[PDB]
Amino acid sequence: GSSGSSGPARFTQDLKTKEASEGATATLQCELSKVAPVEWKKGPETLRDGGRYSLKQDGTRCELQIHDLSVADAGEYSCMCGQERTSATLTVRALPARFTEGSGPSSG
Repeated sequence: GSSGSSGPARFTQDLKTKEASEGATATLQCELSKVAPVEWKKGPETLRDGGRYSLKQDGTRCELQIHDLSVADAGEYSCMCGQERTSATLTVRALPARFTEGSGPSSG
């Protein structure tokens, strides 16, 4: 086919996310047509590596991380790469209101 020809990188594998609990750390994975600089986004605003966000680029793949997860973080993370773009709704489980008491083992 056609390979030897300059051009922008386009997503190949729809970006996906995982479901973690509050305080935990999420991990999103996404593939690309080729090694190209992308930019993660959490809405009408732009994000960046450093602070409370970790974005690693493994060749044609990008692994995003969100330390200290939260119920307010659960939204829609979009990633812009060249001309194409994708998004994935992150799942954040809210902590349990109360801590189950449990039960005691019966006796003979």
